[PDB]
Amino acid sequence: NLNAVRETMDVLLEISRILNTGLDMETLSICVRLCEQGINPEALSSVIKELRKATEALK
Amino acid sequence: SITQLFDDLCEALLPAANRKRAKRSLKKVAYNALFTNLFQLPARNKILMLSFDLRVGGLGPKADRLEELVEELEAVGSVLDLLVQLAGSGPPRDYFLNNKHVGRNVPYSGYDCDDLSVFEMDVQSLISREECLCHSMIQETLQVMEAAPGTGLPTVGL
Amino acid sequence: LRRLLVWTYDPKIRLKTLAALVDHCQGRKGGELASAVHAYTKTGDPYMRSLVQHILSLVSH
Amino acid sequence: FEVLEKWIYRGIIHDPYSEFMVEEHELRKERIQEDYNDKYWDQRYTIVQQQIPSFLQKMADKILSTGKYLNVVRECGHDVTCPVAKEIIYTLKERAYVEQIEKAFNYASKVLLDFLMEEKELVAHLRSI
Amino acid sequence: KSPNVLLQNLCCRILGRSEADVAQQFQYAVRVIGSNFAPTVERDEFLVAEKIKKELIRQRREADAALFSELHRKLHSQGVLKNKWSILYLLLSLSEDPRSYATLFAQALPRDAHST
Repeated sequence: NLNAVRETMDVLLEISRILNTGLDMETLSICVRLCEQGINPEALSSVIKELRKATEALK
Repeated sequence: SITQLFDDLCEALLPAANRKRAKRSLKKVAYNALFTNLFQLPARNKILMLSFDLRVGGLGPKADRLEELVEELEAVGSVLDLLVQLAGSGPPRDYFLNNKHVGRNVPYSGYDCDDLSVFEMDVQSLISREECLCHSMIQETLQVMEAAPGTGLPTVGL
Repeated sequence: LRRLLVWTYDPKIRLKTLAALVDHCQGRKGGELASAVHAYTKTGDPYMRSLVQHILSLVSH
Repeated sequence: FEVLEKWIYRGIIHDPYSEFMVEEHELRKERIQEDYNDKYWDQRYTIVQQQIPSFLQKMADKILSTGKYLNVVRECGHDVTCPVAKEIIYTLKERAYVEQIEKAFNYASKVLLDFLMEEKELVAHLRSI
Repeated sequence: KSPNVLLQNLCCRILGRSEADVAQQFQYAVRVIGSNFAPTVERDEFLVAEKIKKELIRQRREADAALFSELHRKLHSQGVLKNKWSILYLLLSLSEDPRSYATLFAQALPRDAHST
């Protein structure tokens, strides 16, 4: 199973590159594994922009 | 597996130059921002509706790639549902632009100077960085060379 | 645009291909001329080969 | 590498310029007979030494013999049926057109060997000798 | 609304099926409609009215071609419509006779003699 999800993740990198996302490899891995568990992804799209903003307020 | 990758995410947002308590405070602000919003149509069609928005503003082959890959990715949808909303949070010649000399293609095209004029912009986009550098090295050093004495660089503030 | 010197460098090669057939096939008449338009789909310039591969398609109707 | 798209998968050359490595002759004429050359390596298809793209030299004799074998079956038959329609325009930093030459060179000897042992068979001629 | 969801409203209107049934058609529709959002030819509504006139002569109804002039008047009377050319060209493209040469006669200018 781990061979399949790795290949699908490698394909998921290129389409998140041309769609101009804020993701790099680490937040792609955490958020794809989070989506695999299954919750509404429309709220995850807001929590990610909040996490980066709330770290940026410290800097 | 999510609980180790959220730890790696908190490792990256920590600047690595102590620094074993700051990670946990970044974890505090991380959970404190995670539960804020939680307090208060197919997958691939969302890609199709934006591939149309791609095609209107030029750049045909990018939409041609975007639609074929999600076709074989549906032959995981929650990831694309995550991606259609993160598509605006990103960053803020060779030998083929107007090559009409070599090739087994027919040379038969009329003039409009709006294929060549965005071939003058393909050069000017290199030049518009390489000209802003010439402006932004003298202003960046004249804003630091001139100040008040004693507050001119913070290393005298030690 | 440099006094339009870019615009004399996509044609002036169109014209160069079609000013060779204006002397080489000048002196032929009838099907003996379609023995010598087939001489420009074998020439090495990939420019001329693909211009004449289209004109000979119309001519062979 | 568009002359090779016909010469190595068949026995014909449609290059009219002679700067190609193979140059065409015919030994099915009236002043040239079957035993007046004895070998069609001698005068039919020969290889120009200095008009070679400087790395096709590794397969050069096989390049000659591949389209050379296939043509003397075509000339007194029709049998080609080539299984290599792969084509190239010389992509450097890839050796795909050593492999294509090898596949065509094996197929050429398959067709010529089948033709030679079925029609005007070398079995019976050597037995009768 | 926004145009991208409006395409989806179209694909639910014409088909009796939802978008969950078939999505090959909506992808092919995205391939067609995208990079065609701007009229690169002249938008004279006068030519498009004179093409409906030729169309109704081709269907042998001169009374319909002469009521068409009153209906073409009514667009001038209100004048609130912005592109009169597009909607009549759309209704003309889906022409149907309730009961040959058409490219040889009048069409809008290509703009190959002008910068597009």
